[PDB]
Amino acid sequence: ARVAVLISGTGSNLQALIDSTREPNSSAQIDIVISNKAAVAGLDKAERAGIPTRVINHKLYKNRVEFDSAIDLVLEEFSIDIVCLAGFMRILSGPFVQKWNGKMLNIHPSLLPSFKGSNAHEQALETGVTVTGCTVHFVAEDVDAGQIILQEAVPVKRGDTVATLSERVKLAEHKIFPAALQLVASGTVQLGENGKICWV
Ligand SMILES: Nc1nc2[nH]c(CCCCCCCC(=O)N[C@@H](CCC(=O)O)C(=O)O)cc2c(=O)[nH]1
Ligand SMILES: NCC(=O)N[C@@H]1O[C@H](COP(=O)([O-])[O-])[C@@H](O)[C@H]1O
Repeated sequence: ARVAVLISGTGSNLQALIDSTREPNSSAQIDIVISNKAAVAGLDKAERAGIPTRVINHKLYKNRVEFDSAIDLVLEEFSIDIVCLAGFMRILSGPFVQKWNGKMLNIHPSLLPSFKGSNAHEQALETGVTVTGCTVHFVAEDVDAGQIILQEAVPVKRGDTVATLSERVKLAEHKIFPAALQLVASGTVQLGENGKICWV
């Protein structure tokens, strides 16, 4: 299966996906990395790995639909089967999500359905949980509400900050996102006709 990874930043999840998809038994290959932001470290990681990159600046487009159309054009150019959102921080439009339904994965640094949104660690710390984690899910129109594929719990330690908690949770992210991608790319897991997750 042919994979696009979309990013907005550092790209540690991208790097874990690059490493995993290059193992001999990988059912996924990463054929393009798309960033909505120029000059981010994730683009360096892609170039270093010999993977093509494109920057599609959302601030140059009139609305969300035009931006998504620009993304979609590149996805078609590279005959992409699966899209991974790996620190990509834009909400995708309904029609784009529907087109890629069952074919687009997102990583989120909480145990969904807790702490939906952009600042999950801040929320976790404010709430005072002692267990948080991360989630890979299929992308649905409703943000952070799509079908869950894998999750991993991560403890919150006394005195944690966003810096230390996000660091600990990223260790888990780098495990479950490659695992989830392999499950979907191998056809082991799919979004069922009833919309629920199906293990074949
Ligand atoms: N349809 C849909 N789009 C998705 N994108 C992402 C990937 C994760 C996106 C989380 C971004 C939230 C922070 C943010 O900046 N959101 C808006 C602006 C709202 C605001 O600034 O308060 C935006 O930038 O488009 C996941 C996901 C999903 O499950 N469903
Ligand atoms: N709402 C989505 C979200 O919060 N994504 C989070 O952004 C970080 C990106 O790190 P990276 O650029 O090093 O992969 C990751 O922690 C990811 O789960």
